[PDB]
Amino acid sequence: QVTVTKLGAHIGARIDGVRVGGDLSPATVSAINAALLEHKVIFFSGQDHLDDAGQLEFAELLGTPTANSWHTDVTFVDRIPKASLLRAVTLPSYGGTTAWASTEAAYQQLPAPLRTLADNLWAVHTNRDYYEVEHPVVRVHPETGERVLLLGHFVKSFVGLKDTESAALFRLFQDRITRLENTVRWSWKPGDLAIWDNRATQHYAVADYDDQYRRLNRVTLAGDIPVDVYGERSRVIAG
Amino acid sequence: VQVTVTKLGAHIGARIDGVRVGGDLSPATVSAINAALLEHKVIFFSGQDHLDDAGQLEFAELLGTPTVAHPTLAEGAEQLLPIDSRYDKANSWHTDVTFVDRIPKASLLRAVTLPSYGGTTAWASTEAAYQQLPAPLRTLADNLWAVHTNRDYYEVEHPVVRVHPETGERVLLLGHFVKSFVGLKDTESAALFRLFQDRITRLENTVRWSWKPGDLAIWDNRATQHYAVADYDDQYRRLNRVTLAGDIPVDVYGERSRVIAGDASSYSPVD
Amino acid sequence: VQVTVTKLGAHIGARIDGVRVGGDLSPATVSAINAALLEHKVIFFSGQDHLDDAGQLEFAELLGTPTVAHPTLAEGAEQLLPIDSRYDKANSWHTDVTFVDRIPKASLLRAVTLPSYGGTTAWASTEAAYQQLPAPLRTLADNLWAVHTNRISAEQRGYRQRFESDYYEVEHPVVRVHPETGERVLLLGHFVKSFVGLKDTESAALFRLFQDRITRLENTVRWSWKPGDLAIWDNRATQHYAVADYDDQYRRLNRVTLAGDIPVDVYGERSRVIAGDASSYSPVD
Amino acid sequence: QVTVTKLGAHIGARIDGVRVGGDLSPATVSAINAALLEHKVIFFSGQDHLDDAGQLEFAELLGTPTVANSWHTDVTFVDRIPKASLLRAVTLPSYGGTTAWASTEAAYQQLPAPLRTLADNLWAVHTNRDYYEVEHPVVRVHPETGERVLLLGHFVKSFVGLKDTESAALFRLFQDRITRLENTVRWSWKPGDLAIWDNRATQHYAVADYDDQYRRLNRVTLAGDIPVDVYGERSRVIAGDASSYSPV
Ligand SMILES: [Fe+3]
Ligand SMILES: [Fe+3]
Ligand SMILES: [Fe+3]
Ligand SMILES: [Fe+3]
Repeated sequence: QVTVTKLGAHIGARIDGVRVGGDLSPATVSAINAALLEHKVIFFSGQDHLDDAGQLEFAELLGTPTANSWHTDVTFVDRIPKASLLRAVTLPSYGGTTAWASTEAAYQQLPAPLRTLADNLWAVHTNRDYYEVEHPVVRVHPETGERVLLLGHFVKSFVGLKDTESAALFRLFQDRITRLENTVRWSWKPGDLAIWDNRATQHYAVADYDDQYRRLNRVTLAGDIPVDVYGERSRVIAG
Repeated sequence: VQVTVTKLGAHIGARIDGVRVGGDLSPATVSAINAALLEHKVIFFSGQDHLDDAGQLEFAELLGTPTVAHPTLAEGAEQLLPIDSRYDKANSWHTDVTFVDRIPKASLLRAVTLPSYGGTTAWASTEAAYQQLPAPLRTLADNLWAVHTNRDYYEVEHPVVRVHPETGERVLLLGHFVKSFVGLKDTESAALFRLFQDRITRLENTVRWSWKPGDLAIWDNRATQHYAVADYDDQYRRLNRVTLAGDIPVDVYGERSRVIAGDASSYSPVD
Repeated sequence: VQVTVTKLGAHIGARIDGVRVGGDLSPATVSAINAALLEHKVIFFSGQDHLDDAGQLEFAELLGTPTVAHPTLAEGAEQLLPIDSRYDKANSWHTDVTFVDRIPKASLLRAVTLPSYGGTTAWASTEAAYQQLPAPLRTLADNLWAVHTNRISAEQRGYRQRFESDYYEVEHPVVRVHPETGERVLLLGHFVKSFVGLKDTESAALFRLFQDRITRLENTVRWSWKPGDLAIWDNRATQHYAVADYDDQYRRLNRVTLAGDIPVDVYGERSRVIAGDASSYSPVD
Repeated sequence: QVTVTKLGAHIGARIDGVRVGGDLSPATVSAINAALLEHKVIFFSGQDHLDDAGQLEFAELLGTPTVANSWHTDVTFVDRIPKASLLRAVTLPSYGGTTAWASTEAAYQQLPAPLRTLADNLWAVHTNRDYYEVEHPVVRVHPETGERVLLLGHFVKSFVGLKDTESAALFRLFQDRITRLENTVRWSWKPGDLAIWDNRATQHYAVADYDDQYRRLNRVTLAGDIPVDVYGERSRVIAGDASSYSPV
């Protein structure tokens, strides 16, 4: 029995009733997957039994296993990872929250002229072992069919635009993505595990714990190559 | 009467020579002047020493229907507007009277009293600026609408891109009467306004004129903005303006401007 | 009665435990609460199931002088302000009532009725944001002044007519010296119309620049409300933001506000009232 | 007899009455120099006799000769920013090809006090991306006039100690004030024209409004000194060596 409890209007849900591990039924896995897609980031609590091997075994059921700043993970490659699982190991006595934003909700909220702009824009993403890729600013989510924004801090520029225009448009879209209403902010506790849809989110690791020691363990799941609204795929420039 | 046109810059501006400007010009001469205006956006006549207010107005009559001087600034029904340095310096990029539906199509401005230095006027081509837009920004402009106001309160929603009724060319319609873009947050209106205005006022899309006695400028207010430079300190400066009635902007899909407040019937007819 | 303070983040936020909040607390307890408030900027009490409007007000009385609810929104002379979702949602970064000279020093906000999801509130430290400024931007902030002013359904129009019934305009320094801590703090937020002596385009750019630094997630704490929760914040060293992420669900909190003093800039100059009179709203603390 | 005719309130003057060349009196040279410092860019006309050698001989009297559709000050990526340039028309397009200048002195005076002080305390990284990188003050004290002037333009990569987003916003704010039309003069070149500008108190912009018609002007540049800020601190070279370009 997988119960899903919404945390906010546009993003975030708690999951309850699941002892997380590699031995879950297909019904349970696909209910977890359904929640992930709908809510964008989901949180399990009380997973005291869970270790690295268990986290990995669990990850294997959801896909194929593989920063004080707003970003989507590893967008400087063509095959942007679809999701990540993050488990608390050692937490500071204060701070160390993480925030997520819905790039789906942000798109839906765009007025028509700005939607169409986003639909037609392409962005150069890089890691500066050099990677450079041109991604559409709007990609069609391969599992939900929903249109979602693809931006974040690996964006160097928008194709065909002056740098001053890239800066202004990037800020305009980012402002809409990171509006507090499109975000959820999680306070980590021991036994917590978060899973997010990296195709429909950005996130931000808040450095508000003064460099107290903090360890979480991440498993990342392979994704596909973004397709734009007209069927065009991302173009790898380097890497 | 030969009307010779000399280009001043790639995208905007021409001098006109060979015409004693007045109300007694042939249709061939008038339509050659009109053709130059549309192609070059602002045109300049010089040495018009004989020209007075009545002559300027008689000449204006041949190119269109003179407007009341201004919707709100006119003392009565007079067709001449004083551009007098004691009352204002329009030190800001704009298209004339865009807060009404019937944006005037053109203005004629004649030098009367000039400062010993400064007092230039600049014009920008809102046609060239559009052509220069990369495709995603063109389409954005094509789909944006702007609220223009004069704060007799006037408020009108115009398309950011209008199709020029005589040339068929697409041209930007912005300038300082824009309060906001319809449906957008104010921060987004500010950023996009600056983006488009930056492209309009790029020096390459502008011509800047040094006024001399006997000069007369005519500009296509559907395809330009202009700016009166206040670089003459406190010197007295007077030019006389006649404005010609225009039509209601139509966007790229055939939609017309939407009046929210005010009534311009008294200011001018629809041309 | 032990008052235990638990930090929530590096630059802002603490939980308070061990206090049954009310009007009958010892001076030691009150001053320990006050000390936590100044250090942590916003503090949170939980499990205050016994607490009602009268109790909240009795408690507020120990920490300062309650104001009239609001300069313009108050029906009369009542000290409680409804934060009611039918009338308004303050989905915007601000410091309370900065359009008067006597900016209230603090507010107490108690949960009454909560949505099943969302409805979080965030606070930012305008103290930490100042400390984090590089020297040239500090000196800029030190020398800037800002003009603050107060300018669908019937409930919503009422709210807005009432809010603006009288006009208020005041020039405040962008940096004020905190009268209890001595710390320099930014004073901005959404009542700012412009910066004195600057072009509007420059006011917009500088406002965004400073606000960006204030609202950086690192300088914020975001609270999930539960029944029995009560928040108290230092309105001299914060801004806050009511997040509208609960769709059309009903949400009510009750606010009591405490009288503050007139901001002084870094050179000893005080705020200059241009319009409005706040004598009726509150005294100067 | 050197007559100076103002072109605008804050910048620009025509010079008349001088056959420009290497054989001018000290009185004439220093009157030309005085006009340059006051007006920031000055224009001679009708100099049909003037050739490259003559332009250079004339330049020699005003300093030590050294040996862009975008607002800039020349060669600010070195410590020894050249003090001035002389530009003579050789071959002009039939239309367009204007040049504009802006006064970085007037722009400073016009700043409200808080923004002045900001400018007084800001430093900028200038580069040419032979890689050159130098940190210059945003406000320098002009060594001949004593007037404070802004030092920005398109070689600025960033402001020292600031986030890039802040550098972009402040750069645009100051540049907006510099290039305000009121602080500029725009010159229409004619054969026989020669312009001289004070590169310590200006920026300029070559307008590309002649569609790639052929256009030639000849430039001679005069060696300058190292900027000093409002507190006596000098520019800090991070990379490159300008000894070969010019002396101080
Ligand atoms: Fe990450
Ligand atoms: Fe005008
Ligand atoms: Fe509030
Ligand atoms: Fe140059």
